[PDB]
This record gives sequence, C-alpha cells and structure tokens, in this order.
Amino acid sequence: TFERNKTLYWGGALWSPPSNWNPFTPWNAVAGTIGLVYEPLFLYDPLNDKFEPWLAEKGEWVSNNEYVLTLRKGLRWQDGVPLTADDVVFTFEIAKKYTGISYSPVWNWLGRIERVDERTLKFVFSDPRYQEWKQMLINTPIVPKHIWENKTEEEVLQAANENPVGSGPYYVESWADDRCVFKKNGNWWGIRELGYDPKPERIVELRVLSNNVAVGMLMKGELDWSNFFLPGVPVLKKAYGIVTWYENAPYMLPANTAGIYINVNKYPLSIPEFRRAMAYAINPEKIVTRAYENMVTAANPAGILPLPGYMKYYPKEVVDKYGFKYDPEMAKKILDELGFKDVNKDGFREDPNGKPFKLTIECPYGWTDWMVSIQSIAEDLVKVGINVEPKYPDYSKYADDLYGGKFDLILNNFTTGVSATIWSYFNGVFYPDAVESEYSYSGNFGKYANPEVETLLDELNRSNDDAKIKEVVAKLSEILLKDLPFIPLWYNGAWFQASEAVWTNWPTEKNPYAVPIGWNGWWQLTGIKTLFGIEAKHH
Ligand SMILES: OC[C@H]1O[C@@H](O[C@H]2[C@H](O)[C@H](O)[C@H](O[C@H]3[C@H](O)[C@H](O)[C@H](O[C@H]4[C@H](O)[C@H](O)[C@H](O[C@H]5[C@H](O)[C@H](O)[C@H](O[C@H]6[C@H](O)[C@H](O)[C@H](O)O[C@@H]6CO)O[C@@H]5CO)O[C@@H]4CO)O[C@@H]3CO)O[C@@H]2CO)[C@@H](O)[C@@H](O)[C@@H]1O
Ligand SMILES: [Mg+2]
Ligand SMILES: [Mg+2]
Repeated sequence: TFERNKTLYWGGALWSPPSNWNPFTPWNAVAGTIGLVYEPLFLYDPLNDKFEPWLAEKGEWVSNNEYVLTLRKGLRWQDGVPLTADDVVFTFEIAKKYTGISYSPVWNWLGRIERVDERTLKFVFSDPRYQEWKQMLINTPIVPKHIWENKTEEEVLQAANENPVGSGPYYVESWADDRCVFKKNGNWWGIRELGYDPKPERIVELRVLSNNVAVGMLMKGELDWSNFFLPGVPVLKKAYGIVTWYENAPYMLPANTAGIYINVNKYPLSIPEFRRAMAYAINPEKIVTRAYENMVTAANPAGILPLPGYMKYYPKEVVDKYGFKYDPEMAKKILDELGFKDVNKDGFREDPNGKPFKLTIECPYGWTDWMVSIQSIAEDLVKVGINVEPKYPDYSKYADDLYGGKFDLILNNFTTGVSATIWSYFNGVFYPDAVESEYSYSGNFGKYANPEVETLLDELNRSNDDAKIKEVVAKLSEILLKDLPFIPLWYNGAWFQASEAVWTNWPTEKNPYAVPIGWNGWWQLTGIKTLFGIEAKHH
C-alpha cells in the first residue's frame, strides 16, 4: 500500500480510462504526460508575465529572424541517456518529415535549426511569428530521438506509449480503469540542476465519472489536490478545512473563456445573423449565479480574458459599437427578420418554409457546472423559440465531436485559456486550418472560414509592437462580433481546492509560488512548481 504522507492524490483532469501517454497527441494522453513526464524548454508564469527557462538555460532573439536557444548542461532522460540539443532538433525536425504531427506547420515559417555548439541552437525563420513562437516555447514537449527516430508516422501518432520515457520528475508506475500512478524519479536532472525537489513519492491521478464523486473524496481526505469544479465551496472551507487560491469569494482564479462554438455548416447555424440572435438570447448572469454561485464573471462580448496583458489591447470602441448583450427582444427581432416563425403554436420557431428544426448543445457528462450551464443556455434559446436540447456525451465522445466538428452547438474552452499572448485566444477562436482538416485540435472547431481573418492573425502574430497589436486585435474583434463563430459567455475558473489533511503549504494568493492546476497545458504554466512547495504535515 502507498504510505499516506508520501502520496499525493490528485484529480480533475482524467475523464477517460488511462490508456495513452503519447506526447504527440496530448489531447488523448493522460494529463501530466506533458509536465510530469515530458518537459518543455520554458515555463510561462501567468501571474507575473515571465518565462522561466526549464530545459533551456536561456533563449533570445538575436536578430529579427534568429532565435538562439541555449540548453542547460546535465539534462537527462529517465533511462539515463543524456538529453541534448540533438533531441530538441529532432523534436522539431520529425514534424518536417511527418506532416501528420500537429505542430508540423511550424516549418511554414521556420527555415532551419543551426547547431552553434554543443548546447546552443539557432532557429532561423523565413517568417518570424513572434507570438506563436512564445507558445511553442512552453507547449512543445521535447521527445527522445533515441526512442522515436525509427518509428513510422503511423507508429508515432498511434502508439499508446505505455511506460513513457520522458525527462521529467515522474514516470508511470501503474494504471487501471480509475487511476494513473506516477512515481518519483529520484535521479531527475532537475534536482541537481534546478534545485527543485518534488516532494511526493507518488502522485495518484484519480478518475471519477462525475464531480459529485469528488466532493466526498475531498471531504474525507481521500483526495488532496482537486482541479474539479466543486459546488458549496464556503461549506467545504468552513467544515472541512479546504483551502483555495483566494481566501474569500470568488475563491478561484480565471482560467479561460468559456463559450459556444457553432457548426457553421449546419442550417440555420450557417447564417451569421442567426448566430447573433443566439448571442442576444443568452443570459450569462443567470449562468454565473445558478451554476457558479458567482465564483466566475460573465465575459465581455469579445471574450478577452480580464487579465492585464490582454486587457491592454481591449477594443472598447469596437465592442461599444458591435457588441451584443442579453436582450431577448433583439433576438426575437432578428429571428422574425430572418423568417423563423412559430407556425404551429408549439413554442418553437419553424424555418422560413414552415419546417421544424432543432439543435443540440453539448458538454461532457459529469462536468456538473457545464451541465447546469448548457441547461440554462438551452432554456434561454427555447425562450425565444429556438428548439435547443442539452446533450451530455461522455468526455471521449464529446472530444471526438469537438475535434471532428460533429456538433450543432458545443460549450468549450480548450484553446481560449491563459497564455503568453492574446494571439493564442484569437487563434483558438479562428484557427483557419480547421476548415479543410478532418480533425482540429487547435481551435475553430465549427470550421468557420474567413480569408481576411487569416491575414489579420498573421499580422498580429508577426508584430512585437503594442500599438500595432492593439490595432489588429480591434479588427479581429470586429469580425468576431459580426460573425460570431464562437459566442463568449463567461470566464471558466482555474478550479483549485485542496485538503490540508496530509499536504500543506499550498500556493495561494498570499503565497503565490505556483499556479496549482494540473490540466494538460497547465504544467508549463507553473502547475509543476506546485510539487516543490507542498509539505507533508507528517513525516
Ligand atoms: O468547468 C468544467 C469542468 O472543467 C474540468 O476541467 C477541464 C477544464 O475546465 C478545461 O476544459 C480543460 O481543457 C483542457 C483540455 O482537456 C485539453 O487537455 C486541452 O488540450 C489542448 C491544449 O491546451 C492546446 O490548446 C493544444 O493546442 C495545440 C495544438 O494541439 C497543436 O499542437 C498546435 O500545434 C501548432 C504549433 O504549435 C505551431 O504553432 C504551428 O505553427 O501550428 C500548429 C497547429 O496549430 O499547438 C497548439 C498550442 O500548443 O490543443 C489541445 C486540445 O485542444 O487543454 C485544455 C486546457 O487545460 O480540461 C479540464 C479537464 O481535463 C474539470 O474541472 C471539471 O470538474 C469541471 O466540471
Ligand atoms: Mg480556512
Ligand atoms: Mg412551432
């Protein structure tokens, strides 16, 4: 049995049976595969807007189109093989050869990677996409050449990669239908080279079928670290000693923009004015109150996260002029203009030819707050005569629906999260390559096309000037508000609560040494630093 005071029980990110640890497919890999096992060149600290060199010792643009990366000495894979610049070169170059790899488009703007010396690389760009490069530095996991280099593309993309060999502080000890057990690598290079020493001997990542199940686990100290949404936080804190980021309401940091992606290839969702009608029909405040007990705030119409590094580009003129707000009369007005009228007194508008139509809205089953939220959204839409039914596929079906574009309306936040650049938000909304691609893992899940938007995304991407960025953000926001491929509704929380029954010194507002979120994508946003600060109450 695992000794209690050396074991960290964590959940909130495991919504399918653990079966994949492939760093090339983080959408399917067990959360923590990126972070615990495979590592990035840099972390990004969103609390302070700062990069922390991780595998890298340093990185800088030495010219308009050359980025010099210096790797730390003494880096090592979990199998003892040195991790070197060879592996970084390979991580990028494998995607030149194998276009099926998700980040293969990097080679449309990266020209070559020069080896300067033993630990230094010079990335030379044909098209220096500064904003997108920031994201690559924290999101691209470095993989071992000596393990992956002889695999075919099918092998690379399909491999379950059981017993993954990464360079990180934990490896996989065991797994089963309800858990993945990570075990500490006592020889992790980071101990010597960074002076970080992860405290848990084991991290047990738990799966539950619904947030409902996690409540009792946290209450009883069976769960230490929760990245679940849990209701009734005031009671958890008062009666069970639960800690959160903020001591008082709203308790939770914002994490991302939750909104509705719309299948623009399904009638009548193809009609931009119909999408604007839906936006006017929805009451985000009812969601904020009913689902979240005011732990979140409603989104501004552009969906720009209420953080300083984003809000410095807020397009107030554009939003004042082109924004939407909750107004059922305006929704009814537009629907009537479009000819969608109830001809049979069933409370549902038929189409202009008198035919019925109805739509689905979906979220993952067991994501209890999103279930309540899409019930609320559906109710709002039905109230102006749009027949919308909530559906709760399991996470895996939800994800296949999302990535494959097989939905009507879908509540999502996967690409609209906290990042090093506002470019990632607009890319997460508009991702042009989604349109012709079978699956999209990068955004624009409803496959909205707009050639003008593509040029603007690139303009923003290529800019390093605040004035220029502000100008382009305004143009992008105007098109977002006119065509609404994505309807922003609220900022979903960075859900974090912890039990102090075993582990203490959690990071909080007053002790902000890490952002304690272990969802995929968040280890590199300093989730990993959680592990070096927590303290086991008892030896
Ligand atoms: O409140 C509701 C419930 O919340 C639960 O917790 C949720 C949480 O709220 C949130 O939904 C979270 O979402 C995860 C998600 O599960 C998934 O892991 C997701 O993974 C993303 C990832 O963040 C990136 O967006 C990634 O984008 C990359 C692309 O895949 C691709 O590699 C791309 O490659 C480009 C390349 O880098 C280069 O730029 C080149 O030029 O072009 C390439 C192509 O574009 O690079 C992208 C960026 O790196 O995609 C994946 C998949 O979309 O990450 C989010 C965020 O964490 O999930 C959790 C649950 O796990 C619970 O709290 C529950 O209790 C609540 O009820
Ligand atoms: Mg307290
Ligand atoms: Mg009718």
